[PDB]
Parts: sequence; C-alpha cells; structure tokens
Amino acid sequence: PEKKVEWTSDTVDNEHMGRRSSKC
Amino acid sequence: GSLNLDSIIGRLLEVQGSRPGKNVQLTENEIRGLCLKSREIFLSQPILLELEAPLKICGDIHGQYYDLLRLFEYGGFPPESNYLFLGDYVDRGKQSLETICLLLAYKIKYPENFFLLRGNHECASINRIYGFYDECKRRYNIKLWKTFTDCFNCLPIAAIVDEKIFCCHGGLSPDLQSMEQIRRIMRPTDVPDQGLLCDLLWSDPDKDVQGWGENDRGVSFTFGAEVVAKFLHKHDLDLICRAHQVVEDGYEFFAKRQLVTLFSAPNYCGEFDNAGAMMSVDETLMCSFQILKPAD
Amino acid sequence: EDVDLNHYRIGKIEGFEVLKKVKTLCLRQNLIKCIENLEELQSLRELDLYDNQIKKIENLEALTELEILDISFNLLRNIEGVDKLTRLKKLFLVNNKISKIENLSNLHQLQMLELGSNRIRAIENIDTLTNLESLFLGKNKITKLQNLDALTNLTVLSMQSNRLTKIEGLQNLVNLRELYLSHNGIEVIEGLENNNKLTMLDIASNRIKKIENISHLTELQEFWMNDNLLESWSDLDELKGARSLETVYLERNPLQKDPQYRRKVMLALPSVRQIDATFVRF
Ligand SMILES: [Fe+3]
Repeated sequence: PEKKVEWTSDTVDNEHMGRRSSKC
Repeated sequence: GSLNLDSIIGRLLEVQGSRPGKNVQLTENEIRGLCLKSREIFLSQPILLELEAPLKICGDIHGQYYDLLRLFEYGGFPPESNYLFLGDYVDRGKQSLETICLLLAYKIKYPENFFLLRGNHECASINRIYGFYDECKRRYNIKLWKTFTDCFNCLPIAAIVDEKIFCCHGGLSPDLQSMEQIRRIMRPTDVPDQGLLCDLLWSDPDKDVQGWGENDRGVSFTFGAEVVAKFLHKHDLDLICRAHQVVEDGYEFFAKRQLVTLFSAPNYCGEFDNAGAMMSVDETLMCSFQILKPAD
Repeated sequence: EDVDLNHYRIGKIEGFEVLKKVKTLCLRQNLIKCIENLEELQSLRELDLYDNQIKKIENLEALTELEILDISFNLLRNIEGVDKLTRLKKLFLVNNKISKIENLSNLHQLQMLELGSNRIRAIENIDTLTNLESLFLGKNKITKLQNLDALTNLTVLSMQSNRLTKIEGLQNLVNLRELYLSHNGIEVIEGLENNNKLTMLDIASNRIKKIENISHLTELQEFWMNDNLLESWSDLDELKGARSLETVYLERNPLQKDPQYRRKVMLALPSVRQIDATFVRF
C-alpha cells in the first residue's frame, strides 16, 4: 500500500505541555 | 586534489570523550579540500533531496562539537545509520570548524547515506551570524571563510522522505505553491532577504498567528497551524520536520503532530537549559525520538 | 602559569588568589555574571571570558600586564574599565550590545581591535590607536567611513555587513593590504587612490555597476565582486595591471549570463588561477 507516518508508544505529545520555545 | 579522508576523520574522532572545548588542528589545505570536494557532491545531487527511510534526522548543532559526537554514539556512527541534518552546524564556541569538517568529511565518505540541508547559519554573509566568520579568521584567515560560503552556497535546501515527510531548516513559505519552485533554484546562490529560499531557512510556526504573520526575527514570516494543514493536504504529506528554534525537550510538536521542531544542541548558550533530540525513522516510516540531555 | 577552565559552569570568579604567577587564564563558557576577585593575579597577560553573561567591564584595573583581553559574546553595552591596561595588544568585544566607540584612548600599543556584531553607528575615538594593524567592525550600523586618518599602520580593514553607501576616507591608510566591504550599498568603486599596497579587495554583494579606478592596484591577488550589477566585459581591462591577480569572484553578476563567461574572464585576466569557487590553472 502507501506508507504512513506513525509514532512509537514511548514518544510524548509535548505540544500542549507548556514546553519552552525560543528563537535562538 | 588528494586528501587523506581517514587521517582527517581520525584526528577529528580522537577528541572524543575529552572535556568540550578541545580542538583538532587540520591543515588549511585539508579544510579547503573538504569544502571543495563536498561542494562537488552537493552539486551532483538534487537541491530537493528525495530520501527513503530508515534514517535519523537531527536539528541544529550550533557548533557544539561535543554534542555532535554524543549524537553519533547514541545514533550510531556513519555508515551504521543514515543521517539527514537540517542545518545550523556553525555558531561560536570556537569548535564550529570541527563540527562542519566532520560532517563534510562524512558527506564525502558516504555521499548517499549522509545528508546535510542548509540552515540560516550557512549564509554567505555576516549580516546575521558572526561566530563562524570570527572563528575562521582567528584560527586561519578570512579567505578560508570565503571558501566555506562557496561550499554553503551549494547545499541542498529541503528533503522529502518517502513522499510523506517534508524537511527543511526554517519552515513554509507563502510563495511555495509547487515543489518545482524549489527544484528550479540554481546553485551556487546566497540566501536572499526575501522570497522562497529565505523563508525555507528562516520562517517559524506560531500558535498565535492565524495563517501568515510577521516574524520577530526581523526576516521572513511566521505561519500557523492552518498553513501547516493546508500544506500537507495540498502535497499529500504527513509531516513537516523542521529545526531552527530552541525547544525544551529537543523536540516539540505543533498542529496536532503535523509539524515537529528538532533541536540537537543541549544547553544552547547555557541559559535556556534545553535537551537535544534526534528523530529516528524506520523502514515503515515510524518515528521515535532519542534524547540527549545536557551534560552540564 | 597557564590555567584553562573552559566550559566548567563556574558561576562566579572565586578563590583565584592561590595562583602565584598565572600568566594566561581561560574562563570561557562558564556562565560568569560579573568580573571580580581578580586583583591578586597581578602577572596575567591574557584573560579570556568568551561567552559568559558579564554585563559591564570592571575590576580589571589591577591587571596592567594584560596584553590580550577577550570579553566576546557577553551582554556588554558600553566600553569602559580598560583605561589602565596600557599594554593591551589585542582586544576582542565580539557580539555584545555596544553602541559607541569610547574609552579606548589609552591603549596606544593596541594592534587589533575587534568590535564585530554590535550596534555601533559611527567610527570615532580611535585616533589614539596609532599601532592598530587589524580593525574589525563588520556587522554594525555604520553609515560612513570616517576618522580613520590616524591608523597609518592599519593593514586589514573589515567593514562588511554595514550601511555604507560610498567608499571614502581611506586616503591615509597607505599600508592597507586587505579591504572587506561586502554586503553594503556601495554603487561606485572609488577613493582607493593611495592604497597601492592592496592585495585583497572585496566589494561583493553591493550595487556596483562598473569596475573602475583600480588600475593602479597592481598588487591585487584576490578581487571579490560576486553579487553586483556588472554588465560590461570591457571593464575587466582595469585589472590587467594586476599581474599577480590569482582569484576573482564575478558569479551572480549579469556577466555570468554570457555563455563565454569563463572564456572571457581568462582572456581578460590571464594571471587568474581561481574563478569563483573553482580553480582554472593548476
Ligand atoms: Fe537557525
């Protein structure tokens, strides 16, 4: 068939976890 | 015309385990040959790379040579794994030469299992970056830096893994309508202050902006989650894999895991106190994250 | 005699009095927040504080044997606290927040001043640095070349990535050998009448339309002029006096659209061994 991007079970969705992000 | 690749790689790997800050003195001709030879390989491969899994994707290095060595021990030294770096190899702490030289050397030794995209730190000016220019003239001369820009001007700009993962240093561009526009960009070229090539190396995502916004960097733009979603649907992609911004855990998702930010330099500057990550993709295109915690 | 604490996370300079005759102290990437507790190390020639968080220069008045001082990649905003280091030969203040050149009047033996990547807007207050051989002011906001007339020993002037619009004020730099003015707004090549010893001239990434007024620069070895607006092949006659011209950069000029581009460069400049990135001879 096609090929789909999946994520392993250990990987955490840190999008809404208030992770800090800076522009260098 | 001839350069002992293994002699160079040996002296570069010889500093492994040392307390970061330790150097490797290559000859001027050795560095120049690394630039020239790798430049021929960059020009002989497309500017929009089409890569297949499995491979390990890394974000910014910012000259942190000792964290690059740690990445290769975790991920496996080339050719044990395939690598795609997303740019920003140079920066300041007087170890940018070792970082770029080892990556260029591996690029020359394994040209179809090791890949380097262009970051905004691989520019052809000192309009926004001074550390690498500063390091070249302090350890050698300004002309050595000019030769590096010749190499930089021929780096590829983006990569698509198995027709599903779009990779670039910065992000999307409001001028990007078709992949053909990226493939038509001719090399050598510098990074403009406006346009597709600039945004591909400079733009950022933003939760706040509804579509396209202005960038607090003073260059390029910011795009939002909606931009990401339209981009993946228009081009039948699953994910945008990008770098360019320091993130806490070395990785950070955006727009319901439709974008990921990678950063492979732990403790950038030493004031944010971030980890480094590295994304591993396997043959069935499944993604796992290995994390490099700051040594100090 | 030599002490190296590069990248040791030390957050305060404490307890360095134990060193009797230390001569070089390296404290880069330590996260230092202030200069202090150094008045005892009275034998130091070199002090290196590259990449910390020092916000002001101070407490250095003691070290009068200092010859090399590097406070780059900190958060400095003004130049001060150096008036006593008279034997300073090299001084690096790269990538700070400095806005004005001041307080260097007493460093008469200074051979190299490096103020790249700052917010300087004019060239001033360096008339006293007679022994200057290398002046680095790239990546600033300078808008005119001025007050350079005292630096008669200067051999390298780096002024790339600024806001210059005219080449001027170089009449007295008679020993100038390397001139870097790439990424500016220069439109005309001029004002180089007295810089006969130039071997390296760089005006790439500007808005220059014609190569002129460099026929006297018979010592040119490298001519970097990529990313300009050159259109006339006859302009290359100006470089025929440079019989040791080895490298020329002309790519991304209109000239390179010519399908005889490489042929025409070699015909005009038979001494050239490198054209843009690639070699020609040997
Ligand atoms: Fe970047």
